[PDB]
Amino acid sequence: PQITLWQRPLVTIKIGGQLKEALLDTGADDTVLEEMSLPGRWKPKMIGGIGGFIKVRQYDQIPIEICGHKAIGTVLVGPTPTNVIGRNLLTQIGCTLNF
Amino acid sequence: PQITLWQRPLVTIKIGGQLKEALLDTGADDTVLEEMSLPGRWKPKMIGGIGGFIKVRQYDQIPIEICGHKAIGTVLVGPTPTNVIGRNLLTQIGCTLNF
Ligand SMILES: CC(C)CN(C[C@@H](O)[C@H](Cc1ccccc1)NC(=O)O[C@H]1CO[C@H]2OC[C@H](Cl)[C@H]21)S(=O)(=O)c1ccc(N)cc1
Ligand SMILES: [Cl-]
Ligand SMILES: [Cl-]
Ligand SMILES: [Cl-]
Repeated sequence: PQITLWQRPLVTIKIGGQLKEALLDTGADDTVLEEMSLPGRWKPKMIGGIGGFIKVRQYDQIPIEICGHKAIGTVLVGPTPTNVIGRNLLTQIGCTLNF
Repeated sequence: PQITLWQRPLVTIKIGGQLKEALLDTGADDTVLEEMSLPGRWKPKMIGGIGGFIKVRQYDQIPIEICGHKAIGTVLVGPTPTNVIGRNLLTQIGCTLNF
């Protein structure tokens, strides 16, 4: 698809059996989602943004589906005010900026 | 241009006759730059990030070049970790996401 930027670029993602709304976010290195359960190993991480840092749990090798596009990658879970899909997963669905 | 997302989408901007580096950030509503001088009067704004809110100065109708593309619009100035070009200016330069 071609996604306009007049509005926030929200999409539905399928992850861990759940459907969530998330922001396609080229300024995020990493995908960060609100509190949820995921399976397997994780390690603590601090990530930083406008306003400072938050602590998250880093899960690796998590399957996700975005707009029909399957991918696998790292998902950070913690107290983000909004769900963001970061570059680590945007690359995998072949997402580019164009102008 | 078409910009892939394997690295941060950093571009050169020009504002007030000076070159800076900034991040093309589809997850930002608003453009926010690190401390700098701009002309005219400013209004107050709070903007909300991953780690909470910060106070910024809002300047309106500021000329800014982004990757050589000419825009004129609102620039927020404050203690952001990184210069970000948000959707308010990405729309002026005809930017879309595509996959
Ligand atoms: C997270 C969005 C809801 C909004 N944010 C833009 C977002 O792309 C934000 C931009 C940014 C970049 C580097 C450092 C600080 C902030 N990205 C972001 O927080 O990414 C997080 C998760 O991935 C990491 O890679 C970048 C930072 Cl260090 C971490 S923002 O808080 O920075 C923001 C909010 C409003 C405006 N007008 C501008 C920016
Ligand atoms: Cl990854
Ligand atoms: Cl590619
Ligand atoms: Cl504007």
